[PDB]
Amino acid sequence: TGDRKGDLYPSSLQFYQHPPTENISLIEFETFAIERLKLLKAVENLGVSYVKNSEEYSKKLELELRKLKFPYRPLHEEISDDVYDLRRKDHISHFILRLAYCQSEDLRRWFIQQEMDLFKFRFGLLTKESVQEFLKLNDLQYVAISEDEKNMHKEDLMNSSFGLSLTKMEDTEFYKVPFQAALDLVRPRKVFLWRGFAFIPHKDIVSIVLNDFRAKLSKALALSARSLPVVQSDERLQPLLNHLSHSYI
Amino acid sequence: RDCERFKFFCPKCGTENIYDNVFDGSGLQIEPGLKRCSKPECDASPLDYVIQVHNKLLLDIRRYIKKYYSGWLVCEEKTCQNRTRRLPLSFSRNGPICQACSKATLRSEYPEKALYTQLCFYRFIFDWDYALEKVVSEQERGHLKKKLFQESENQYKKLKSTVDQVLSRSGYSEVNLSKLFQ
Amino acid sequence: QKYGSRTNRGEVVTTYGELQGTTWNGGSGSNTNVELFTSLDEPLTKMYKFMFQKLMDIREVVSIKIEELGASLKDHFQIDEFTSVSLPAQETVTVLGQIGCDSNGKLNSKSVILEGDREHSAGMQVPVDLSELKDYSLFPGQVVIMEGTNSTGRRFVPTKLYEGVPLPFHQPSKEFEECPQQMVITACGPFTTSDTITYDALKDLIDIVNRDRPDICILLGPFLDAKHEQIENLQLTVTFEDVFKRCLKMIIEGTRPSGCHLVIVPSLRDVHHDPVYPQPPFSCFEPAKEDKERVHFVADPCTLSVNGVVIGMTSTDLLFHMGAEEISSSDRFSRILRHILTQRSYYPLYPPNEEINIDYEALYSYTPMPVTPDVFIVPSELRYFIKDVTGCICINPGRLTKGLVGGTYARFLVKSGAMRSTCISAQVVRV
Amino acid sequence: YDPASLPDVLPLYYRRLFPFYQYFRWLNYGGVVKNYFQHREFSFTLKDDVYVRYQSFNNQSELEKEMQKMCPYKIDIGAVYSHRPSLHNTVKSGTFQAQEKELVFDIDMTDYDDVRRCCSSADICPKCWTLMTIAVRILDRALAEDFGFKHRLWVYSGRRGVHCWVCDDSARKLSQAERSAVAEYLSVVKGGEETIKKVQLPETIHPFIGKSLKMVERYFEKYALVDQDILENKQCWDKVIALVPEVARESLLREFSKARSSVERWDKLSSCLEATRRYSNIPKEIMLQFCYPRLDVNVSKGLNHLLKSPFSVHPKTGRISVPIDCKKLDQFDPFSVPTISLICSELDNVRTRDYKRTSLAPYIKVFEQFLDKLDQSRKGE
Ligand SMILES: [Zn+2]
Ligand SMILES: [Zn+2]
Ligand SMILES: [Zn+2]
Repeated sequence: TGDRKGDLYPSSLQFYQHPPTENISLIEFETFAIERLKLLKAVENLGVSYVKNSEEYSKKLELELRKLKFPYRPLHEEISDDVYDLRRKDHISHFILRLAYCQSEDLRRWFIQQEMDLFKFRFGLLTKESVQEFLKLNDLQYVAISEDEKNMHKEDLMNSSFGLSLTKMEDTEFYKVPFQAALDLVRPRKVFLWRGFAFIPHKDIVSIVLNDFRAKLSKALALSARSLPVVQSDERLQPLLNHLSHSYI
Repeated sequence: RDCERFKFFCPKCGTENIYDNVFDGSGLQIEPGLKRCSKPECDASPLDYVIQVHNKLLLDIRRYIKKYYSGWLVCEEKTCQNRTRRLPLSFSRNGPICQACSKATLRSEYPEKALYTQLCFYRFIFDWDYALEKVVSEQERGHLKKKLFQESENQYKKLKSTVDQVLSRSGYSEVNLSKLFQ
Repeated sequence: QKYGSRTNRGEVVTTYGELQGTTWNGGSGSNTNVELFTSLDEPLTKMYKFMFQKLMDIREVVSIKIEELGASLKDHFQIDEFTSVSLPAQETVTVLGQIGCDSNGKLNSKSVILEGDREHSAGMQVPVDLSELKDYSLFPGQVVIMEGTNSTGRRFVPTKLYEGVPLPFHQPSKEFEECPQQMVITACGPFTTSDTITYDALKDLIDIVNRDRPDICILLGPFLDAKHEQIENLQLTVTFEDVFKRCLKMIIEGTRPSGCHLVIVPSLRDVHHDPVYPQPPFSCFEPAKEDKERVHFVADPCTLSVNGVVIGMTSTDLLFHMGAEEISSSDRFSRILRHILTQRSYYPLYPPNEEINIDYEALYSYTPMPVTPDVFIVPSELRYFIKDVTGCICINPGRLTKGLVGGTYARFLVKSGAMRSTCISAQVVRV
Repeated sequence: YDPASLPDVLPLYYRRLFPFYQYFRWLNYGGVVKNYFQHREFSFTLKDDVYVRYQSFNNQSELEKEMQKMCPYKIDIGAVYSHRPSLHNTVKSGTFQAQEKELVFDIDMTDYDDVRRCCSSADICPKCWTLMTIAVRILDRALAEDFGFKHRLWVYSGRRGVHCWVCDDSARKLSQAERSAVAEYLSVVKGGEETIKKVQLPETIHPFIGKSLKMVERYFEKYALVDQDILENKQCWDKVIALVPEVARESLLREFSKARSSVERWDKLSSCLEATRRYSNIPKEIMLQFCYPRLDVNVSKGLNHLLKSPFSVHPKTGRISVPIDCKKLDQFDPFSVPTISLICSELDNVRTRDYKRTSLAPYIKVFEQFLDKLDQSRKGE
């Protein structure tokens, strides 16, 4: 927090809910737009080439994020100025690309897909503590079963979660979710269902988070497409936004 | 491609130097344009007279701004080509209606995009970092990314600061994100 | 050489008002209150983004100018209805519009066209025939109301040209009733001789300021002229900003003994400043802590309040610009000054002269004259003068330097509520 | 039963036996949601296999009328749409959407053909019906314990199997994806006729699979070892041998040459597998492959699926699609189910109580109890 910083960027991951309000330069605008376009194209290429759970995918995506200087890893130090800068980048670039990727349904779908992929990766890199922090800052309020109920269903929980040891299981706390949100977990039978609720440990959760994210993002893109006439009049940003999808990187 | 290039007359020999890129030459013979005069017999380095280069840059920027604000309009009809400074209040859906023929639109002789591109070009011909990344090759980049050019780099940064300052005051160097995202 | 050996130093070349002694003395800005005239519209005090004008915006600004002035004049004259300029009129009709030239040259009596506003005429033009008008004075961009007939539907024939209506003067508050008379020394650039960059005339003027201790010193640009022979041919060994900074330091530091409020007005000929009109104030110089309250970097044009006295000032050569285009049936400068006052704008000429860059949104926002000023400083390449136009004292102090020879400045005394004689005395004096 | 006699009996039944009052109570769901019954899709199959859909009705009177008028051979219930199906032509394209429907399962004996020996195709017998008896318990328990669905109506399909209607308000608002998830969660026996090993359990037995195996075990000895005799001769036990690793197959064959009873052969197989540990679940995989229900995910996935209405008449057997009481499941007999001919003989042998004089009464009673439970849930909530 050097000169003009604040608590505007608490966590690395964000749902991109609040538009930026700053006054940036045209050079900064262009640099951020192109950089995030490179990041999203890299995400798409790696998704096509590799399996998203593969270690090659993770290594290459980390390399790209480091090369373009985007937030991808947490830091249990504090909000360092450099970190703040990176987060600001991410936040502005995203919305710029929204302006670029809301004109046509095709484009919209593409954008959504890439964004979801990136978000998933970043979630996959979050430590449990950080994960909870995130789940709190956005009022997702995911916790929580009692200890007594846990002992009540101890054996069921043990046989539900893959690769969970007795003592290690005793060291873990689950959450109760309606089964309509754990579709991806229930469908392959990797989480216990009791009386319409799934008991999810502290792998499937990302799915629910992503669902929420996707909903929000789709809505946002619709609104952006509804607010397009105000931007077309700005010649400075027309060559970029109207043709970003066809920009050599 | 339609922008005027930077013309600077050497104080010593008086020969015109046309600048259209940060760097001139190929391979290890590549050096910043303002390092040596275009006349082989002339040993004067324009980088020595950087105050004069700054003054000429400001004068050129003033010239282009004056050209833009002159507000010259030409009829788009080939058979009319009426040239006027006066903008009439009578407009069609496409713009001002030419008062000579009453059937064609008046177009700006020097539109805002022209001035913006001219200022961007003047920034381009002084963008050391951009030239190194995009324009310059690999071996040339290596030869230019050493010492013996740091002073030239600093002077080029100072000269680019002028065009950046001018562009910051153009509505066609600041983007108000509040107006975009609401 | 020629300037330094001049023999007419201190000669009073023009005088007006109450006779004063051979020596003028001021209060050193002791009981002086200088501010920008507090009107409804906010003043231009900072840079505005420019170089981006949409033709639609220019159309709207010009149209609303015509509409607003016509509305005020219609209320004043009790005119019933305005008629579209373009439509034919067999009987006499009243039409509101703005004057213009049918070609790119200079206006003449046979090349006058009237362009109506969007509200009453859809922006249509009509040629004007001035054969039936006995007396007239027209310049391009002049908003006029005329009674006339258009029998052929192709040529408007005015029969009456309504006179202009100047804004009312300012009614000063009693807060400054007990303040003494204030002395103002006004000078306009160029400040250096054509063949020098040493600012000798400026040094002489600063000596005069310290000698007479005026209450306000109004310095109008250019301070680093773009047309200076040294500037154009690139013979300067230092940057433009450095020369301007040196000049401003000279002015501010040299006036420390006088304690005089300095009002600096930029000029379109300032090679170091943004070339756009209305010109924002200078912002490249930070006065020391001991001169912050004395220096006022104002915009071109400026309406200043000095103990209740409203002074209008512009660096632009309005008289030269409009004299080249004004056509009259039969004092020319008085006519042009009255035109400026009645149009209620510091630059009513449209299209402008070739030497001024006009941003029309800023022109709309910052060129309306709030009231009719008590004093109107209008430096010009034309001859110096002190005229009384409709109760406003219009002062042209000339330029401090006229080529190789020294020029002139002006000194006047202003007191709110005097006698309407807000200008006690005024004099154009030689440097 | 004479199917040429079907066109003679159908009207009388639809006039004096079909329980319209309770039917409307069901599909109207206590009137809570407006247009709920009015937006329900029906489909009719008339004589000479003439199919009509997008049938909707204003209330019970209109339904009784148009049904008694058409005398359909088949009645299928479909989704509740955004508008009335009758006016689907009037609804702007894309604005006609199926919004709610019961969650339904169809279990059909024909899907068990590769694993039953007593009958084939559409033939059923008392020796194979126990499979249905298992399914209803295995599935319904899950639906009552894992998912918490509280209002579940099991109905005989008339010939080859059983349907289940899960009618909880939550179950009626489930999207297509949620339905597919529910179906896949309940589904274990995966594969077609080209696959031999259709169950491959992991090392960890998911609690649901443990409880399904527990339910299976209670019946397995009677169904598979006594009745089906899945180890009667070589032609059959060769299959079960084909379902286990080759390593012990030879060891088993000699043993199966010295066994006189299939119960003995099962004991021997269990002992041999236990002696041989990652294969400790192989007997469970065999039991599941012979006992676990098979579910057509296409039946339950789609919202727009038209399923046989309760109290329909089977075009071939003539039996009435009667509800099955869960408690008395072990006593259910698909061969004693009233046929339309029997209930018309009963009707012509003696207004709102005529059905109480036929053998149809206890099944309408079970349906009335189920509807009473639904009403209690609608009120209490
Ligand atoms: Zn040279
Ligand atoms: Zn034309
Ligand atoms: Zn059988």
